Amino acid sequence: RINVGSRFQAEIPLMRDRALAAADPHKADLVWQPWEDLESSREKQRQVEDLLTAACSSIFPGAGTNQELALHCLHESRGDILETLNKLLLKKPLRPHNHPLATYHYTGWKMAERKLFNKGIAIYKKDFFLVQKLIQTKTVAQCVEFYYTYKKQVK
Amino acid sequence: RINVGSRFQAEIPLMRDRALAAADPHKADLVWQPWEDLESSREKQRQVEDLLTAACSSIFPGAGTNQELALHCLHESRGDILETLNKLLLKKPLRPHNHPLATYHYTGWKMAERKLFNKGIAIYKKDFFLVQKLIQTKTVAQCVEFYYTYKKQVK
Amino acid sequence: RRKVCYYYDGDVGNYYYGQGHPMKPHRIRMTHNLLLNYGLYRKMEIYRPHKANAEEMTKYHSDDYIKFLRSIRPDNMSEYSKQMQRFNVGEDCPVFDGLFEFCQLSTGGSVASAVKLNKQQTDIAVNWAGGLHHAKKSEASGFCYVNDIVLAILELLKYHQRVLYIDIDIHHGDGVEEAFYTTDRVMTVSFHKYGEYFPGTGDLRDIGAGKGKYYAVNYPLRDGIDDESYEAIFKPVMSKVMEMFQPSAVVLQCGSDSLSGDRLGCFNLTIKGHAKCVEFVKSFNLPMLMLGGGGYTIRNVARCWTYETAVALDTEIPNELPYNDYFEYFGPDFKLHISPSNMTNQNTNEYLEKIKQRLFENLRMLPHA
Amino acid sequence: RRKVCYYYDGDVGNYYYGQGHPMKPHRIRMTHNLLLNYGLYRKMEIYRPHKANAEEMTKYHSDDYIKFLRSIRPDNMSEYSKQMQRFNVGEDCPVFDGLFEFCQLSTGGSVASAVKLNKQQTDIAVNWAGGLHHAKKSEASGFCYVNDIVLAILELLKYHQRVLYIDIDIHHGDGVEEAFYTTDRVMTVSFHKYGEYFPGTGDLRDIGAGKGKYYAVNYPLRDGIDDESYEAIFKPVMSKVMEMFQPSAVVLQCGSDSLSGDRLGCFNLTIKGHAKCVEFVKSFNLPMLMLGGGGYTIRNVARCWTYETAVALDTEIPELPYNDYFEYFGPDFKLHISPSNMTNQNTNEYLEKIKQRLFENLRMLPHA
Amino acid sequence: DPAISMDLLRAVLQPSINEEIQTVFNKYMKFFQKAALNVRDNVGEEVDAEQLIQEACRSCLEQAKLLFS
Amino acid sequence: DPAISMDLLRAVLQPSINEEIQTVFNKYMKFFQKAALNVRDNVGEEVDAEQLIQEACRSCLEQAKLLFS
Ligand SMILES: O=P(O)(O)O[C@H]1[C@H](OP(=O)(O)O)[C@@H](OP(=O)(O)O)[C@H](OP(=O)(O)O)[C@@H](OP(=O)(O)O)[C@H]1OP(=O)(O)O
Ligand SMILES: O=P(O)(O)O[C@H]1[C@H](OP(=O)(O)O)[C@@H](OP(=O)(O)O)[C@H](OP(=O)(O)O)[C@@H](OP(=O)(O)O)[C@H]1OP(=O)(O)O
Ligand SMILES: [K+]
Ligand SMILES: [K+]
Ligand SMILES: [K+]
Ligand SMILES: [K+]
Ligand SMILES: [Zn+2]
Ligand SMILES: [Zn+2]
Repeated sequence: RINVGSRFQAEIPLMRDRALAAADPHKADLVWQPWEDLESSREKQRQVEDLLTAACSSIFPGAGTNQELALHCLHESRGDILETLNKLLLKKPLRPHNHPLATYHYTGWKMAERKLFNKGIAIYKKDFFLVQKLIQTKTVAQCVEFYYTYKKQVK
Repeated sequence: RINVGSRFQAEIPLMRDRALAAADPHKADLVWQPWEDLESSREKQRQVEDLLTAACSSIFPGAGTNQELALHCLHESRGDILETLNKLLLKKPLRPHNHPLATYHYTGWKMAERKLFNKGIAIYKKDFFLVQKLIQTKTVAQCVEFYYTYKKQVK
Repeated sequence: RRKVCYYYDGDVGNYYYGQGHPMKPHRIRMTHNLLLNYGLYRKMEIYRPHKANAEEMTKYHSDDYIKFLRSIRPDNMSEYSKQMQRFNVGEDCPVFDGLFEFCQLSTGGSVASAVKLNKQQTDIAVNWAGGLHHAKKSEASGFCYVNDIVLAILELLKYHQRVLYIDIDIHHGDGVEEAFYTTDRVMTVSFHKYGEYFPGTGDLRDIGAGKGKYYAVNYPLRDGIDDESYEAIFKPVMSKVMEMFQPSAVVLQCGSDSLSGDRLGCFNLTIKGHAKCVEFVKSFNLPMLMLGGGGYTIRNVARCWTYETAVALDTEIPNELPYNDYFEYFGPDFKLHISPSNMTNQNTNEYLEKIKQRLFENLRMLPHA
Repeated sequence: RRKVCYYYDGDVGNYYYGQGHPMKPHRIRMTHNLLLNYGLYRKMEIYRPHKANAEEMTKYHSDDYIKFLRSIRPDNMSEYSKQMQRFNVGEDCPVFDGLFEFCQLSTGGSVASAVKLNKQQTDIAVNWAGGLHHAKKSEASGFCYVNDIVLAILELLKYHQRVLYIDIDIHHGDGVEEAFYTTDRVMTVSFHKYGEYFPGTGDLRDIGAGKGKYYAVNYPLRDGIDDESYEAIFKPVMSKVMEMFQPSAVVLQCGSDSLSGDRLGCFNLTIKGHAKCVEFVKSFNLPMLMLGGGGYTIRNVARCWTYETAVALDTEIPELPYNDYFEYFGPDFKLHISPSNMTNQNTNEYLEKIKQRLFENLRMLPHA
Repeated sequence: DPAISMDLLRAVLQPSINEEIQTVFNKYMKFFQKAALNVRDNVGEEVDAEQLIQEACRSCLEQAKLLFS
Repeated sequence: DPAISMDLLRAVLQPSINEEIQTVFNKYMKFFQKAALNVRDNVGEEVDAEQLIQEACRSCLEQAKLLFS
């Protein structure tokens, strides 16, 4: 109930600590910034919406990518629209950006490995360890991702 | 029939006269030149025709001027079209061009002086001297010009 | 106006606990898409949280309990049978791949949001990933592993005069209560189900010790609470508290498991009722820190947090949903706001006046003039 | 290809002679619009002629005859009654304002075109304003005042080896004949009406004098000549002439009064017939100088000269565009026309007469 | 639809291109201004001058479509 | 019909403006070229890459008319 030994660990609080060389140059990495000097005047807000659904159209996928690939890139310019299309038209935006690493962070396939799913799950139905064992290239993290996306394909 | 005294006046002909410092720096004044390097390729010939009837439209008259005012001006540039419209848009092309003098040479009115015509010609009908006498500002040259132009106004 | 900060990482949605377990952290992923699809991205900062190291973990827990988390694997689950039961790891805290890495992000998230408030240049921050409070020093408990809420608070305590903690979650915040039970600058309020419910504590006498009397409050309740029933008990105390406690920093644990349609809960709440709370807290204009926590109906959870996120901006967002990937999961109505169940209130008006008639002048014992 | 030069001024169209007079130089104005409306402006040089001074006028006429033209006015017409009849000024040469200034331009025009041929860098030039040949030294005659054709030729004679003159005009070119009647380097051909017609000369015996025999030719004819009838007499002589005369410069007076529908003429010509002539002359590729002259049906005149102007460019031109003087072009509004119903009154023996006689007469001249 | 995705790209690039177009016509607007005045001077005051200028500008772009017909 | 004068003023000026328009689209053609292939990569080959480019370029001109309406 009230375990005296498991209460606390000498927090040592001061409650002023004026300018104690504040932390987080690394714990938090800014990836999006407002802009309301020119954009948010009820004149150019819609200009970004037309861009938004433009990505969710007949354009290249990276792993299956509707709009989220593009929003992180607009922050790269901080005030522009067309500069993104220069690098979006580029062969890959995934590869040449390795220091930011966000390109792989957004979302986290072969017919053969897909063949083993109906052969894998449809038999044991609750294993979740032979699932990655017999499909070696994919992890249980990736193997779970298809389950949520597959739910639309029935209807 | 054959008057010996009125035959000739010592022509003194040679029929070679190689390089006798040929005359006509003044007897003939060039006012129009072909151009067939870019124009006459059956691609831009029509471009000048559309210009031509453009003058014979809702644009300023000088004395009654359909197209002839514009053709003498194109020779001024010798290869251009738009440079003429700069000076054609100008307040008058008649006044600022006084050395070439062609502005007055093309074609060569008040209701009061027009009133005296039906009062002038319709009475005597064959005078041609009281015509200029009672219309003092105009000459017999100008008074004749309206006769040819008036022939359409009946029909 | 007020600047706002929001935190998120993408790898959380892939973690899985095990068969039939109700907690599934994929819920956080659906919320993130809603903030962007509604256009609210124009009005907030997004941040990526990095992995939390054992350093800040050792600041509350033992360094040997941690080394056990590194040596465990699901394939070698059998060798550690004696230790597993010893630390409550089991049916309520199953073992799986990436168990530690899951907590690294939730720990890193709130601890990161702690600092930009310590920077003292903004008022509001949010992290729906955290909200784990049932953990103890040497044992997991109640589906939680790390009491990251306290670990985030320790950065605040160094800078901030007084920190008020709140726990709307239908589960009782016993873990946080344990760490501030004899100190005056930290008040611990907690509204919770009482009577045959985990963790089985939270009576009226749970008041404090030493100087801690009238500094760790509770206000237990029973099932069937209505949105309007909530009104007569939340507002009057808080107005009495602000001149009394003189807070400088709020920490509002928005436990969304208290909403209707819950596998576990039996309350009668909607989105408007729980969201009606925050408009009153925002009225005071003080440094806030919103956190999530419990919640097992993934459908209604994102509907609540997305609304509360807009309310911190004092912005309106209309009722309805745009084109998105997770559209069909939002019930057959496909409307943001919802209705409650048919349950009535089981608490009498005298049952309301009980602690109200008793406790308001009890607080007047404290010094002020 | 061959470069071409054309001359024109605008003040000519305002001049007027008097009541009921057939010559009216407004005809030149209508021709000028047609060259531009047909697009031929792309292929030729236009030049403005300046006023001709008394200097070049004194080169043939007397300086006192000129001073009379300056002192005359229509209001003071009466004082000079004795002198007026003395110089043939009268019904055929009325007096009017700007009489001298009219001739200054026609004199300046051909005299100007004379030089660019003397420049010896082009072959062809045109001036439909000139073509006045009936004038004499001390008198006007036959509606003309100045024999500018000769005044233009004198610049050519200095530079050009031999100048062939031609006169298709239904009137006879007696004035030009008078000035080259005893010189061999100038041949003077002239086809004309003969028998009760102005100037009442131009018989077969009008041949020359001294060395001038077989160097000033005529070939008179009667009314009703057809376009095809013209063919059998123009071509055969010219082919015989070129090796014989050895010309270096042509002067083709395109007297257009010889066309049908004339107040004065009684020929049976069309535009194609008179224009058929020039294609044969252009075939020889020699320096030409085209001039106008007579013509009193203003409607068909411009139809002829505009065609001949295009033929010097060996270009085709098809009907009429939008213009100011459109309605004057008859009820047909077609460039080419038809003749009257007159037949030829000249017998085949009448054709062979000078042909059988004169071709070997020319063979008397030296060549081997 | 394939053609729709291009039209969503069209809305992005419209304002940038529309700015340069407005710069083009300003060079040639001087010819249009006096032309509208003189026509109204000769025909009569009743004609709205500014409307005529707008009519020609839309017509100029119609023929530019032939580049990509 | 006073507007006849304006249509002939246009014919003088249209071939000149068509030089500058071609200069403009050549800047943005780099966006269309590789993009159209990528559309033909995700969809079959039956669609012609050149046709869609000609379609949108004509479509862009229609919207610019609003400035001079
Ligand atoms: O069969 P339904 O009436 O549609 O309800 C199911 C069911 O929930 P209940 O068991 O509480 O009815 C599933 O639970 P299990 O069958 O897995 O025990 C649950 O799965 P989770 O409990 O793992 O969430 C699933 O939810 P989901 O569709 O999100 O997988 C949910 O379906 P609904 O969400 O449509 O109610
Ligand atoms: O009455 P129209 O059919 O229009 O013809 C007349 C007529 O010519 P005809 O007598 O040959 O028909 C005039 O001749 P007169 O009445 O003077 O004898 C003539 O005048 P000129 O002979 O003095 O030229 C005039 O011509 P213009 O209009 O140039 O004065 C001309 O009219 P059209 O030129 O309209 O045919
Ligand atoms: K609670
Ligand atoms: K306390
Ligand atoms: K003759
Ligand atoms: K001779
Ligand atoms: Zn909870
Ligand atoms: Zn004649």
